[PDB]
This record gives sequence, C-alpha cells and structure tokens, in this order.
Amino acid sequence: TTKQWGITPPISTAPATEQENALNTALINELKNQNLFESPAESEKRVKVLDELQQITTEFVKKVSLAKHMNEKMANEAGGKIFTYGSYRLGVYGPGSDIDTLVVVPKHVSRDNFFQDLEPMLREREEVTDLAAVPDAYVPIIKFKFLGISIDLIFARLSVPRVPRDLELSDNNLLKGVEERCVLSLNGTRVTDQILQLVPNRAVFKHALRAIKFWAQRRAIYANVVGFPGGVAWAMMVARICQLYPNAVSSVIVAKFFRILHQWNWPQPILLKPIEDGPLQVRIWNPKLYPSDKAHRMPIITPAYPSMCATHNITLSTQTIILREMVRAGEIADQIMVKALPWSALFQKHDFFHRYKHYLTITAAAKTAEAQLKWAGLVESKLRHLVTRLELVDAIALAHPFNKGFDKVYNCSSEEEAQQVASGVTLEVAYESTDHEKLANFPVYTTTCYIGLELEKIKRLDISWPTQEFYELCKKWDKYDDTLMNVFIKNTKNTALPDEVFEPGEERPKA
Amino acid sequence: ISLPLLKQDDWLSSSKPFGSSTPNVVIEFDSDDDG
Repeated sequence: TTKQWGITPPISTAPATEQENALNTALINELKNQNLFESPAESEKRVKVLDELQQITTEFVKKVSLAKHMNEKMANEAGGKIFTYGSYRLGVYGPGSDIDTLVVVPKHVSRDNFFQDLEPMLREREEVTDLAAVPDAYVPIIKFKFLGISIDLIFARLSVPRVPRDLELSDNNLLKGVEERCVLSLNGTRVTDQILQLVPNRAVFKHALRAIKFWAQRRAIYANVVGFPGGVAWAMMVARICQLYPNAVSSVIVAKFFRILHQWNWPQPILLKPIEDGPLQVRIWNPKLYPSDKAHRMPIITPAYPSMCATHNITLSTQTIILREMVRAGEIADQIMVKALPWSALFQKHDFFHRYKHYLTITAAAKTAEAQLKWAGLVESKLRHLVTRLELVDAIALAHPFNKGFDKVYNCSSEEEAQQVASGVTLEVAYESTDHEKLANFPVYTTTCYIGLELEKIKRLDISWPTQEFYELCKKWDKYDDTLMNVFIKNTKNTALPDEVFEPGEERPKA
Repeated sequence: ISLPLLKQDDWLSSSKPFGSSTPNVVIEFDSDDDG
C-alpha cells in the first residue's frame, strides 16, 4: 500500500481476520496470566525514579564543572542527561526487571569523576540501597536499587562541551571525539531507538516480543554469554517479521515468526534498514572482505551506525539448537492458530537433561561467597570458548551449552576433605543449595554448568586438550589465585545426573 | 582464644593450592549397553 517498511516489500498487507484478532486476545490474555506486564503502579514508580536520577545528573555535572573552574553560566548550562535502553525502553519488561540506564556527560567530566563524585552522591541520597559501584574492570558500570528498583548505570563521555536536557543520540556526529569504550555504550540506546522506529505498529511489536522473549527464556536459548542470541537480538528478529506483515496482529506475527526464521537461508543477514556509512572509519560489517564477519552463522545486524552483528557468538552447536527449537515451536504455532492447542502450550519448559546421552559437568569452586560470585561469572563467560574447541573434535557432533548454573554449598569437616571437594572427587558430603552471597559481609561453594553432547561416532574419547586449554583460559584471569579458587570438568551419563537437575516428579533417564 | 575460629582464618589465608585438575575421558560410542 502507501507504506514500505523494512528493506523488502512486505509479504502480505492483509488485515486481521476475526479469528486472528480473537487469537491475539487469547495470546495477550495468556501473557498477562504469566505476570509479564508488571503493574501500573510499578511503571509509574520507574518514571519517578528516572526523573529523580535526571535531577541528580544535573547536580552531578554542575559540581564537577565548578571544580574545573567553570563560570556561573557555563557550569549551569553544562547539563547532563540520563538515557535508558534494553528491555525497559522497548516497553517489554516484567516485574523486578532491571532498568538499563546510561548517563551522558560532557568531556570535562572524566570517568574518574564518575566513580569518585557520583558514588557518594548516591549513598547520601536516602533512597539508594545495596549500591555495588564496581570500579571499571570491563565497562564503567554501577549497580544499585533506587527505591527498590534495580538500576545498572553505564557511563558515556561526549566531546561536546554541553549536553542539553533534551538531547537525542540519533545524530551520528555525536560519536566523534568519544573513546571506543564509551561509543559501544551509546550504541546500546541508539539501537534500541532505531528498532522502535523501523516497525509499522509499535503495539504489535511489543506484544510479539513479549511472547518470543518468554518462549526463548522457557527453552534456554536466551543467554548471550553461552552462544544464544540476546534480548536485542530477539528484538531485531521479531522486528523483521513485523515489517513483512504491516497490518497483522501480534498472534499472526508469533505464528509466522518460527516458520520464516528456521527456513531463512542463513547466513543471509537480517537488516531492519539499509546499512548506513558514517564519519568514523571503523569496521562496518562487510562479510565479503572481512573473513571474521563472514563466518557469522546467523548474523543479525544492528541498524545504528556502526552496524555490528549482535549474534556473532553463535556457534555451529547453538545454531542447530536454535533451528531445532524454532521447528518445534512452529508446529505448535500452527496448531494453536487452528484452536487445536492453547497458547500456553508454546511456553513449555525445555527438556535439556533428557535430550543427550553424555553431559559435560563444569563446576567452579571457591572458599568464600564474595570470591565465588566473581569466579562463577568468569568461568561461565569462557564457556562459549569450550564448545568451539569441542566442535573441532567432531567425534562430538553437538555441544549444547546450558543457560544457568546450579549453586550448592558443601560443609566439609577436615582440610583434606575440602581439597577433595575442590577436585573431581565428591564423596557423601552435605551440600546445601543457595542462590547468591550470604552473611552480607570449611565451607566450599560451587557453581555447576552443563554442556550436552551428541556424539558422531571408537573405543574411547579424549577431550583432554579442550579441557586443559579451558583451565588455563580461566586461570589466566588477573583476579584469580589458586589458593582460593579452582575449576574442573567431569563427565556424566544419563543415569549419573544429580537429583538437583530434576524438579519433583520428573522421570530420570533409566536407559 | 577461639580455636575453631583461628583454624578458619588459617584456612582462608592458606597459601596452599585449592584442588587440582585431571584430563577427562568418555568411554564407548554406546553400541553395547544401549539405552
């Protein structure tokens, strides 16, 4: 019709039939029955919190500017604006979900002023509790809970001497004079905005992303750190289907989502807009000349400059899992559109611990809980490096990483017994199950991750080389010492799986 | 004077290595003793 969304003409501009619109009402009703819509009183609280954090940013930049001997007029008009991105700005977020915030300041407020001046401004503010402002080891990030609302603040330094109260990060010229670390930060909110503008109907895009993100979480194909696409990645995938069906309702989008994507001839990338060149001369994802961007299995390119592949972590094994989970979800999507299945049938839990014969048990142990959290985060981060080395053997045809990890606390008696727990030997020892840090500032805390295996297939298999590389890769961490932390890998058959991986009532594999 | 607590502090500040590692090995492509 009179509208052309996306980089290709749509598949069908047809309106929604009475059945499609009725199924859409059933889809939204099912999403509400899972408490995926938060509450009107809680969203009003997030708005008052963000406006409260915006008043602090003006107070923050004004104090740092006066310390640089700025005039009464310049320090007043220096400004400083806070932005948001991620699940919150897309409008798709459940209760308790964190608000991915981002602070923008002029260049005269350095990253040193971000941790030295803003952190005390938050504690003295009587509404901030559990503030864990970690000095930058990766990206300048600060986590806290303003009025109970969890916030993840990311620093960004602009070269422009003043940031007005009504600034928009759409102009590509603002990236000039900004360090590469602070450029990728701004790219988070630039892509979140570009997504909401390249879709025909925004309301249809939000309901569809709710069901697709929920389905991905319920099947453990949502974690980015292990090789599965992230939230922004899934948002761009449902955005592309919304473009091809402009006047369709959310139920139609979800049903057509699984079919179109698993039959998509990869690695033909998904683009929400034609890739635009910019001022800075940096890589802009061209698989024809860059061999690194060519090897991307399922490329999903962000529409904001510079255009990067959000799904570059995807390996051969993760790709096969995503394609197979899309095929199953599609068949369910086809039978719910004919009223042969309820919408709740799509959000069924995964069956990871019943799909493979051999599971690779990967645990990380430490003496204290503070060290355990830091150590468990790094071992999980290096998990995608292990499946890539396990794919090279191809006596293993598939190395499926698992989403989360199981935390158990051992209460050892003797010092010689804790050294066994810290190793592959696990006797009959008491293991309490926990989630996170305790005490609020001989026990051995562990965190177990799994990797499913499908074997290609003579008499035995030796994965000693990838496991040894994984050991050195985790112990190369600069914040590590073998006096407190350790990591080991073990084998586990179907029958040898622990009781923790099964919820009450499940049938363990008896083979 | 708390002897159990002193042994805990000695356990935290212990400079001895925490555990060890071993190479892994999976047995059979499972043509015998199938599921």
